[PDB]
Amino acid sequence: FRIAQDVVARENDRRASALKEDYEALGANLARRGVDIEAVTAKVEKFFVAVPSWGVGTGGTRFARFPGTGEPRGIFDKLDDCAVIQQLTRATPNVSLHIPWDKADPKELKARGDALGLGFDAMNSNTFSDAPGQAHSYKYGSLSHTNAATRAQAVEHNLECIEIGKAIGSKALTVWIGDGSNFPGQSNFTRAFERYLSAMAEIYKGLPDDWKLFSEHKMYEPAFYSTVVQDWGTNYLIAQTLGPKAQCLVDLGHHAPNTNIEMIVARLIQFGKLGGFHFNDSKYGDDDLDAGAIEPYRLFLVFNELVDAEARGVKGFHPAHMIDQSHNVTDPIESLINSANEIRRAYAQALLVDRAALSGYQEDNDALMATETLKRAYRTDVEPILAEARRRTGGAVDPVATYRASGYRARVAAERPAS
Amino acid sequence: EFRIAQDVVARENDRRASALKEDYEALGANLARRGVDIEAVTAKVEKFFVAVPSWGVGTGGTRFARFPGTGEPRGIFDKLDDCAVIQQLTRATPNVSLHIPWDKADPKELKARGDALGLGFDAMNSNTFSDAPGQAHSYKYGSLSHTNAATRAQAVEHNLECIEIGKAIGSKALTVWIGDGSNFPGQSNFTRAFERYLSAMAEIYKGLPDDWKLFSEHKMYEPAFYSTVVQDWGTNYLIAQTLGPKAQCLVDLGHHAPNTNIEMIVARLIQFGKLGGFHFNDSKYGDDDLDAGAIEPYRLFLVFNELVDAEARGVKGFHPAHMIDQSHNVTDPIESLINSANEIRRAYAQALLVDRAALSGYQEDNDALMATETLKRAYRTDVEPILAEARRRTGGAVDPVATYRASGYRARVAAERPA
Amino acid sequence: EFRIAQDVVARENDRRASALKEDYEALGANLARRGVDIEAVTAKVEKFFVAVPSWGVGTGGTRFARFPGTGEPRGIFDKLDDCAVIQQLTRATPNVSLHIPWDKADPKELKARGDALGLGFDAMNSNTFSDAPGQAHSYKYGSLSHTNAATRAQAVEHNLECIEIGKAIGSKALTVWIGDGSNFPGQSNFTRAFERYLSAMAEIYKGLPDDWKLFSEHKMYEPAFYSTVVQDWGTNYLIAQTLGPKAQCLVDLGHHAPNTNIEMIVARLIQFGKLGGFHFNDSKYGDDDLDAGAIEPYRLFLVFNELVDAEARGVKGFHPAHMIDQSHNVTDPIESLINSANEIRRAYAQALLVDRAALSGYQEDNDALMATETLKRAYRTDVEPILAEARRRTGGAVDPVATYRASGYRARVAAERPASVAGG
Amino acid sequence: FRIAQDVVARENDRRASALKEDYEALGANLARRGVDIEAVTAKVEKFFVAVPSWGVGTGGTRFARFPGTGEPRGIFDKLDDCAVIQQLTRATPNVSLHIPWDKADPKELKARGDALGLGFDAMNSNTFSDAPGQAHSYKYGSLSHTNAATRAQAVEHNLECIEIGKAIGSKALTVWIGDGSNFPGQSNFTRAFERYLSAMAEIYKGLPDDWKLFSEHKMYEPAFYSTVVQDWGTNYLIAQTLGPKAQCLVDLGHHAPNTNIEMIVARLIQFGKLGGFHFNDSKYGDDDLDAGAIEPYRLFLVFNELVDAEARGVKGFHPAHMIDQSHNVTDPIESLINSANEIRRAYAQALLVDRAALSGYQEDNDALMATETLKRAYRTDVEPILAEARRRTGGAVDPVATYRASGYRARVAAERPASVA
Ligand SMILES: [Cu+2]
Ligand SMILES: [Cu+2]
Ligand SMILES: [Cu+2]
Ligand SMILES: [Cu+2]
Ligand SMILES: [Cu+2]
Ligand SMILES: [Cu+2]
Ligand SMILES: [Cu+2]
Ligand SMILES: [Cu+2]
Repeated sequence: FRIAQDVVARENDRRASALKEDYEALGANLARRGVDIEAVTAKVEKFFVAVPSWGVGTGGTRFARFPGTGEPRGIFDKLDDCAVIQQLTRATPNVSLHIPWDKADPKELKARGDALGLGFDAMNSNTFSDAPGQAHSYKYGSLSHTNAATRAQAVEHNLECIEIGKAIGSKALTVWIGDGSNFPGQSNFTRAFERYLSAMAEIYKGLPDDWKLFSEHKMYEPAFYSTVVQDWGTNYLIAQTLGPKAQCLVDLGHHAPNTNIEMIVARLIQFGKLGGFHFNDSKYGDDDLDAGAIEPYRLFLVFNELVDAEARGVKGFHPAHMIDQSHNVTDPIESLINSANEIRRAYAQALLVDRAALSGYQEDNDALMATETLKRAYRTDVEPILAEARRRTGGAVDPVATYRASGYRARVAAERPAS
Repeated sequence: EFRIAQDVVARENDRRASALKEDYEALGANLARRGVDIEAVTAKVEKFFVAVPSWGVGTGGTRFARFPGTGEPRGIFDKLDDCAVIQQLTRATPNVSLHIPWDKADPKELKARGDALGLGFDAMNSNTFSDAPGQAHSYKYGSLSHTNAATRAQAVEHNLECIEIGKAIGSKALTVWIGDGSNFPGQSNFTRAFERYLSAMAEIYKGLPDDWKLFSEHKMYEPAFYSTVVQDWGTNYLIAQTLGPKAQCLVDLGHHAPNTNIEMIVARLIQFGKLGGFHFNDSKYGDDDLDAGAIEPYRLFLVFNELVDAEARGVKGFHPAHMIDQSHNVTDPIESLINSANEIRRAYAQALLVDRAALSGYQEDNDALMATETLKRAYRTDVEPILAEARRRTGGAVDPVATYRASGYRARVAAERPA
Repeated sequence: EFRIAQDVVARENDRRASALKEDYEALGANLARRGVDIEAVTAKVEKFFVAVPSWGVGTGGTRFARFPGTGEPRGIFDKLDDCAVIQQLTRATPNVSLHIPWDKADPKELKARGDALGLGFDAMNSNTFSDAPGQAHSYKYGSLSHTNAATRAQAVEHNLECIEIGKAIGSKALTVWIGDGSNFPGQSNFTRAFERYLSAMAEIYKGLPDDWKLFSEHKMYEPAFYSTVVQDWGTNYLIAQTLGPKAQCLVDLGHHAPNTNIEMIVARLIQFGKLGGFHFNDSKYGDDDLDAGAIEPYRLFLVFNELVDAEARGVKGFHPAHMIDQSHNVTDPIESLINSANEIRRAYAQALLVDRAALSGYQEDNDALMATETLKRAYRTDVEPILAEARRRTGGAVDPVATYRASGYRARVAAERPASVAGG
Repeated sequence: FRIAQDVVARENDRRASALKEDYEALGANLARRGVDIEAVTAKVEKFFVAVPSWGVGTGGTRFARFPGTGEPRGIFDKLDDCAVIQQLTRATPNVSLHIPWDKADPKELKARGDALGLGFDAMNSNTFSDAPGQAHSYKYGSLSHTNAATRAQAVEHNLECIEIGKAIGSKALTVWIGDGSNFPGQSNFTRAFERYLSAMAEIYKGLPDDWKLFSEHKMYEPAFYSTVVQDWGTNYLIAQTLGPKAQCLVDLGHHAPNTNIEMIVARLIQFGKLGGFHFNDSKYGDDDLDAGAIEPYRLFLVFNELVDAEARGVKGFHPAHMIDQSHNVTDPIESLINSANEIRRAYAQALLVDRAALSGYQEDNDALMATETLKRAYRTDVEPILAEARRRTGGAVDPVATYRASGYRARVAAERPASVA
């Protein structure tokens, strides 16, 4: 146990009384609205989102990085830190690794995971930066690089990622690359894409029967003129070309200004190519901010699309949900804890939507009541539900408060040497 | 007189009275546990007012088309009768903003009708973005900044007339928003056009009463699609500072570039005593003029957070003029203004809930997480019970839109007005 | 029949010839030193055409106001007389794109007038983004994707009629742009609306002749302000791939989110054989519909770089249905369309000056600098002489707008057409 | 000379022939337009833009940095490289320094500068990162940080920048900071700005009589929610508040999407607060790409505003221009050479605008001809002018070609050690 059980216990008790009042008040209110709060809590307590191994360390920009105390020394420290997130929120049972950063004996990763009660989610390849000994630089691209040998080196790396995942329990490989151009003319848009498709078809051949290959679009950064996998359109073209095992990943902050992201999710779902969602928030570009911190309503509107799919009865729909954020000015663990919470919060509120009444207002083109029906769920403070979900599953009524009372950060700060 | 039968208001309130009591008392207990007297909040909420635009009472359209609904108001007097409903039910819109020449009519009567309907008059709005019957000089290439002196003078005189009308009805401010700008590079000399504008505004200011305010309103684009004289708050500040003490800036939420941090702009203007007021509405792409809070409710709360904080910091003489400037193209105008007016009170109430002492503490300790969390604990709070109670205690409706539909008002005026 | 007197054209041409010969020869010498035969370029520029929107010759406005000029066309016939001017002076707009119901008239008359004016007819444009007098079902909440069956059916019926009118006048394609969408979250169900849109389009598709094409057009917003059924090229692609071989995509320059790489979209649609055509104009903030190349000439160039590159290589069946789609709110519509068309030919001609072999080499060497410099060398070249000589050789004007003004055509029709009032 | 003279001469002779042709042909066409090409060329060869000392190294992103061969390390390697740019384009006689990156003995800086034929431009302070052994961290800000000792440290540092500047010939201090917040509520907009203004006031006091203090706005990055100096509005309020010696810097890529940047330049000039413009290009955000490589017409429209002012010599308008770019996929030197070229190209084209005619069209509201009057100058290929200007002033006809012919890059790669190769 990363966090002393007696600490969690003391902290949960101190708030039990206040929780009981708010929850029961919310229960009565929901009952008046025809909603059984227990059924909502039952679903919330089982909603999981993956945590990125690389999100537990302090992030930075190209201008600087301001690390905090007790920064994780390697993958094992990161897993230890992810264990804290899961223990307190019970919403992040799985960890998503990034190779080569997390490269290590699979036997040992698995054992650490099992020992911590953590599982492993989608693997993540890295051909957007050069590693030591690398025979070919990824400066001008990787999977779509004009140099065949360079593309072969990227393919092999993705295949290795799969092998590693096969040994630890992972069932998918996420592929995000920087490939693109910074100057008009530097790249032949069409040929660069074909090279990419060619390299991806090879990675696809290495997929086990029950694995999936996720391609992730991004409007820009690191490329500032054009990007091979720039949007969901090109993303869909990829998944449809590769095969049943290939699907699209939608990362919130990877879209052009004012883009209607919730629609893209719907479109993808409609054609069964929504492989998963990468949560975070933003205001300007791919800011990778804590989910819900900037536009909480948009987060709820993304989930509205997710829940409506289930309501419509879409078949074999098990999206892979992962958090992909950067924490440049907060305790990484704390931001992940509250981000995971916002996600559960948006999900919970989406469950509160009266689809029946909604279905009616849409039919009569009653735009105002349709929107109001959505707002009634969104405006509901579901915090009590989230808190109760944690209590029942061994988590903390107030995760961050409990995290701070345990003095965890100071503990690891004294154990881990800064570099 | 009452546009909506008082027996309907009473009935539709008694039908919801029980539930409201339950919700209000629960919220009251919850705030008490948070050191907040719910009565202090309600008291301030029922005191918050925002003016309604006479032109918003009718159905709006785009350059592509206009799809009017039944019972469209024939003129200013019909529009006042519908504004009376908005006010009667929400009790948050005691004043109406007139637009000239659209609502030009015997001021003496307007006043009479206003007092009869329990309405007052807010800022006057001038119109030099369109030509009027008989007008001698077209505003096609501008108005106040037009290159032709005779044209600028005509625009000036029109604004002075606007002040004359407004003085007769009890108005205390003139709002100037023009489309002046260019659609082609080189079409206008930026500096000279602005100098022409300043000179004209100076003349209008000259004829402004000493108990009146002159509000200039910036906008990035439309109808001008390359450049706009008063394109942003920076230029707007220059205008206000230049003109004088009685001149201030008006911030319209949808008149800003993509991803602009509007709350910041609001704070800056307050700091330099130039925040004259607001034009509330929501948007996702451009100046969509959608119902407030329909797209980004958190942003609305943040704008209000700055207003409430300005008071907490001891800023003096701060009395912003709040106005709704929206276009309702696919809903009953009256129902939209009702809920928009409501969303604005909602954002105000949640902002009043912020624990400034605590927030201040986390800002000083650079505890970004708890700082944002402190803001969220207010925003997540469902303040609908306070809004409904406020309305109930002041002659309004627990559920405005519900009461509006139950009254059959729309069908009524549809039978009284042409098709 | 000549809308603009031949003597005036001849007069205004002879007045600039001396200067043109100098500039043309100087450029040719330069191009020659660059291993380029100027005559080969002029020959292709002469053959490049872009359709003119019948509604483009009338003064446009915004939701705030409309300030009409003098001599506004009363209907399709006046509009055709105005387009004839554009074609006579620029020689780059031989075909007009009609819009129903606005241009609803006897197909026999339309054709006769076009023939007499030396104009052909391009893609038909349907209208379900506004209600017509005597229309049974409003399009307020949608048309092809509307929740009410009768309303969709009515929309379907209308598009089929446009195909009929088109077959009679010589058209070979139907362009579909609708405002269908929502202004509020919840108002629409993204999936069910789209499904309805697909079903309806599948019907219109059945009424397409064997040599006709159906073009769907995406737009991020306006008139819908929260979500649009056909919001981007992604959805558009799904539409075209679902409908069939005769269904392609139209890319309207200003119908994209801020900072979108539009030229890549072109390339993407080309790569998958779904680039129905391009709708030119320029913009800075949104769907501004400004004169092409007036704001970002280089982007226009880059878009053509993709068009020419695709053309350069094995042109599968590549024959995009290009059309200008602009709104002229502060200029004489004819002069804007005249210069917009010239601008389009400018980007095209410069795209033809690109050293493809050299570009290909730098691309494979990942020589980003030289790659973008190779492109700039073409773009920087001032091709006005080629454009000017092209018009002259084909009975066009060396200085289109100058000739237009010198002819007095505007004052003329202004004297022949009823006055218009400004929209308040 | 970083580049041998025989190489420059040889590469110019090889292109002299065709240049005479193009130049003469352009001189004729301009003559027919009432424009004397010599007047234009004389002004172009005098148009300079400061080069950033950090612009010669390979740039990177938060995801990666892929250095090329012969990477300059330290202000001395850097100055050696900047000299290449100056010798070949003759458009960048001065270099802008960044402290602590280029911190070195002033005497040695002045020495190397005079030897390479380079002067020094505005000083650039750095409080958007922590230096080794720094008492207070700038994680949560610097000049507007909530902690007093932190602001004091930031102020003191900037003053240090002024001192270093007074000893090498610099006459200005540019101040761009990352200060802002990433979460609503994290910072109090007004109090953060007040602390900033109060700190800038202290720096301002340390300015000599002939020195200028430039503030630089930026919409976002590294702050992803709010930035204290987010736009020119706040910037103007800063310059106005600090005094006569304080002006605003406009960095092309530091604006919200679709912003009309040329208008901002005009407004600032009309009010005497435009301290200078930092050149680069962008398509998405602050991409810091090569000037005019994405939107050359926009670059021209900005210069159209600068040239209009330069013609009527506006009071308080003596801009300090500098290139501020990041080269991630090209040879920094080649990219800087060409960016400086694009900057001049735009300048030259703006100088071709018939101001009288334009003015007339604006008065009559003839938008078509007005925009066409700008296009005529813009559509003019002025490469012949820029090339002759370089040739007359000791530069190279084709800068990048000459540079490549000199094998300079390979040369410095042999002298400088790479991290691993
Ligand atoms: Cu990301
Ligand atoms: Cu991601
Ligand atoms: Cu507005
Ligand atoms: Cu407004
Ligand atoms: Cu359009
Ligand atoms: Cu179009
Ligand atoms: Cu800069
Ligand atoms: Cu920058």
